[PDB]
Amino acid sequence: PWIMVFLVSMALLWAIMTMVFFLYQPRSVSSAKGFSDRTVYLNWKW
Amino acid sequence: ASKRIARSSIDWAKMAESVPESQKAMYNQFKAKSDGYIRKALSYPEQPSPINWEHYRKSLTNPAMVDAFKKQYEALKVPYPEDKVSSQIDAQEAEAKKEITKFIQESRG
Repeated sequence: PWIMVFLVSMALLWAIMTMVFFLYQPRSVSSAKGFSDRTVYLNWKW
Repeated sequence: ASKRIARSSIDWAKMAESVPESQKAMYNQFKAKSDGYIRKALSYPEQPSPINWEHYRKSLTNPAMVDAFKKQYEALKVPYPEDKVSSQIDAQEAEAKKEITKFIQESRG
């Protein structure tokens, strides 16, 4: 039964591949440093 | 004749704290530009130099010309000239107030 063994192995390979795809660590490294560079200042009527 | 003698000067300290320094470096030009007109305001105070007319009356043989000069000097007393672009400053003042209100509500948001 090579066909059934091949299908299980390929289905396993797909299932391992999907598990690897979500295996990660999300990070939030976007602080408010750019907000400190948006100092809106009024033009003075010289 | 009135309004602004050399004693008048606005609070430069609060104004200097308000401006973002080199971002509004024209204020550094504006203060020195206004300071230069203070140098002109340093000279020529309100009253001129007094002149002892009696010394020239006695020294001159005929003091009738000195009396005529003194009478014409007292008659010719010209007052201050007219303000020119005060309305333009007033118009920009109203425009500044609108920009003040617009910037205030946006900053509040």
